[PDB]
Amino acid sequence: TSLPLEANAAATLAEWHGLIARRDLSGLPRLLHPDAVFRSPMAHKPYAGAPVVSMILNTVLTVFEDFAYHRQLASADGRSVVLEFSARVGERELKGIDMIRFDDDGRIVDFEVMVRPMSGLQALGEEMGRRLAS
Amino acid sequence: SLPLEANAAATLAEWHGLIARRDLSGLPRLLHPDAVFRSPMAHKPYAGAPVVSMILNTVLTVFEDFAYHRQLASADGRSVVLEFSARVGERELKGIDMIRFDDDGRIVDFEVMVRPMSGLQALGEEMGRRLASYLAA
Amino acid sequence: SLPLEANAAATLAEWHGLIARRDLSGLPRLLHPDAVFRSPMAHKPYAGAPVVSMILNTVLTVFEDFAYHRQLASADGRSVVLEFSARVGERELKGIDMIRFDDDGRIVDFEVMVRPMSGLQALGEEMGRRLASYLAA
Amino acid sequence: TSLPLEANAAATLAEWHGLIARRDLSGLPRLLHPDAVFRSPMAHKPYAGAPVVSMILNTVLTVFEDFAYHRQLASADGRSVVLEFSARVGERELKGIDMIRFDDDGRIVDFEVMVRPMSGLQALGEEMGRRLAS
Repeated sequence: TSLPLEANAAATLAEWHGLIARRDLSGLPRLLHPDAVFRSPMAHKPYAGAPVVSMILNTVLTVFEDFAYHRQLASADGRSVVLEFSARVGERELKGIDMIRFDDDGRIVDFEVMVRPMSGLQALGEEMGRRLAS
Repeated sequence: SLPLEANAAATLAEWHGLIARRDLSGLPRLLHPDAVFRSPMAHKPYAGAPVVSMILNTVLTVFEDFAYHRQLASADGRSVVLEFSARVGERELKGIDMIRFDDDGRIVDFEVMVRPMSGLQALGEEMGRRLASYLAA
Repeated sequence: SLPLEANAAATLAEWHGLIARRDLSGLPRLLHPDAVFRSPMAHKPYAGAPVVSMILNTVLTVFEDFAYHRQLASADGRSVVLEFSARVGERELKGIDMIRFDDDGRIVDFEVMVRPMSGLQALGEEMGRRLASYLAA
Repeated sequence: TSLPLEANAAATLAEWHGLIARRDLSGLPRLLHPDAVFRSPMAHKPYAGAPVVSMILNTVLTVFEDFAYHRQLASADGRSVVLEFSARVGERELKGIDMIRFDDDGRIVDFEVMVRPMSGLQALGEEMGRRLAS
């Protein structure tokens, strides 16, 4: 809520929260830096570029069932946020974080996701690949 | 310096000093007797300061080239996320220590997450190998 | 009775008796001092009779409703595969104990495989939880 | 080689070995019982029927790289065999077993596969699903 973020970063986060709540990530590329990077909980190699990033985030948003945000933590520079969440992928109840870095202008530049436990990560990865057909 | 509660900030300062020295002998002092550890590997938490101290000491013997990066605080000044990079052999990894403290500054919940899958696999493998090594006394 | 070497057959008979009693206290006697254990979880083997005995005793405290089914022998009468069914909580599982013996009938290699993925995950989780429990002495 | 199997079972195994060596499982359904079952190292639910079984086995045969058979063990009734193998799925070096049960007539009735370690199983499952598109 009253998180000590930079005005621009706070505005993007507010918009991001609104998209997730509506379970509709269509307006998302507007919030992304053209060269935004996505760091998968599954892979080392990041996904470079706003089109690719928007597509993976939309895929991930459809895979997670019973998605709920919990703790929200901000870095001292007001440009990075960690959004703690709970979710499930089929039978697997998981726990995770959306670690978002914004630039001075409030654009999402880095979006890093981590999931726990192993079983939850496995289920997420399985479904992401199954959905990564078309 | 982050917008943390005084006591939480003091424990974090001590925790940082312990990690920098790569010596968690003073760790049971920072933990709540009923502290919980949430493994990046397992669903079931590890309950109690003795168990928690032991796993946190073990995890310390596994992580190579461990380095802290971003540090983020929750608005209540009771929770912190310490972003880190590390390696387990050839496996380059990325992770978080998500620590929740009480009013008195004691660690109550310590949740770890690691990425990518390959890094998590390597961590789990080595954690088990170490615990097996310690038991073969 | 399988077409096994006399000594191998005698160790297998003793191993079966130990498992039936759910008491592997006599296990170090059946192992070669340099015996190797190949985990269904990990790549890296566990070397030495003390380590091997300890993991095989631990695996014994995890498997519920453990039952042996088919028993198959290699043509050299030095290797055996003991097919089993077991459960880890809700996780119904299937597995094999693939044992290699020496001329003297000592266990030299003990390789375990478990299926399906869900069963293996549950086994690994519990194995680690037990080793953590034993170390919290 | 000189494994104490029933004549019919031995003949099917000989044919199975020949297909694997040629890395061509086209003549396979002939060796299968119409109601043959495949027990995946990935799933509990078996795959019922010779058409389904032949298809998964062909898929698995294409996924495994550097496939090599090692120990071969026979049950005392000469109707079950365990074929120990080494293989790799991309970066992952694995170890496994083909546990085949034959009927009196030598038809494959049950084909159960197990793979170790966890990392190898994960890689196998990932690739099987990726290939389970068409």
